[PDB]
Amino acid sequence: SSVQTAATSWGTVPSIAVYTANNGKITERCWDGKGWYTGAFNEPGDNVSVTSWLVGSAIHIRVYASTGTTTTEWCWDGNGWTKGAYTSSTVPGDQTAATSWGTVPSIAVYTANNGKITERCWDGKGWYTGAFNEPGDNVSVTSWLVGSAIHIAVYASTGTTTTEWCWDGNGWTKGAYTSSTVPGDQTAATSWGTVPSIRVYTANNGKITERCWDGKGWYTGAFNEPGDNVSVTSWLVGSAIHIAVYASTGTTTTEWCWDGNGWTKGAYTAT
Ligand SMILES: CCN(CC)c1ccc2c(c1)Oc1cc(N(CC)CC)ccc1C2c1ccccc1C(=O)OCCOCCOCCn1cc(CO[C@@H]2O[C@@H](C)[C@@H](O)[C@@H](O)[C@@H]2O)nn1
Ligand SMILES: CCN(CC)c1ccc2c(c1)Oc1cc(N(CC)CC)ccc1C2c1ccccc1C(=O)OCCOCCOCCn1cc(CO[C@@H]2O[C@@H](C)[C@@H](O)[C@@H](O)[C@@H]2O)nn1
Repeated sequence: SSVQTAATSWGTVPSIAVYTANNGKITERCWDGKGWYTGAFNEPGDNVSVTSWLVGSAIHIRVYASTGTTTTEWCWDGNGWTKGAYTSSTVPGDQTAATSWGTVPSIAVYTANNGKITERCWDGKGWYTGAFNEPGDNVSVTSWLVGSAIHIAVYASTGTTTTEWCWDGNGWTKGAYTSSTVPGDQTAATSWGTVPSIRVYTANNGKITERCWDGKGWYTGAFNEPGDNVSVTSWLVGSAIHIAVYASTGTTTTEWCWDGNGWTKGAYTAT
């Protein structure tokens, strides 16, 4: 009954794209530092995830749009939306999460399908099946590079608990994350730097709460606002983190912004 959103951002301005799944359609709102506008993306789906990477100043976006029978990959490479090579069978209610790293890029896409999360990987030549296989109905992911080594954190929410699964190049292990919440989580994650710093937002029965990692234990963050559905993106300006959280209750999406000095309501509108 609430819309479902996905967001990505790039550069220091920043540029942002926010995708909203509402009543079977995914549409796009865009920011390049000078007002929100409606982007061209318009495709069927009940669930959306997104990742993006830069090649110099040129943005590349990958949108994973799930209907009741298929996930389709939609590619923006500066010159129109084109269907990509990624495909997966689904059933109604399936959820995805996507990350990418480098400029090749590498991509990992996680799908929660009938209570199981599985992983598909792009290495620059083809898609292959990843080792990840854990229970979950909802999923979010974030990733960070330490030199050339990718680190991945996946937040797997079953009916009862949210577990963090960590890839460090050698195998998947359970992470320190605890939700500080009861059963029924939907999550969104972002990360920055190489420690890393992680922020995980949980929507649970209409409330969003924040859990925080800066390298030395998980703690409850200042962010606390209503929402049935959450997404997030973040960007660095030198050493300073900026965060944009997209909180939705029904068809109303409110942006909340961290710029170093508390949460403020952002200029985002759905229009
Ligand atoms: C050799 C195998 N095939 C036939 C299956 C092939 C050949 C060339 C292209 C191919 C496919 O696909 C594309 C697709 C696009 N898109 C995105 C859908 C926008 C129109 C753009 C160009 C091509 C080109 C192309 C022709 C001439 C000059 C350049 C490029 C170019 O993409 O640049 C380098 C990367 O493509 C090289 C081909 O390598 C083998 C398979 N493959 C697919 C892609 C691009 O794949 C997309 O982006 C990936 C990151 C993933 O998200 C994929 O799922 C997605 O399909 N890169 N390699
Ligand atoms: C809620 C009431 N409490 C007691 C529980 C409280 C009060 C003050 C601080 C509190 C907590 O915590 C911090 C934490 C930091 N850290 C993390 C341990 C730095 C990495 C730093 C300062 C406080 C300060 C602090 C002291 C003096 C003056 C004001 C502030 C300040 O209000 O904090 C928020 C308002 O902004 C002040 C300047 O903030 C720039 C950097 N930064 C990071 C954070 C930590 O907040 C977490 O990370 C953010 C990125 C967001 O995700 C937050 O929602 C999240 O809580 N707070 N300040």
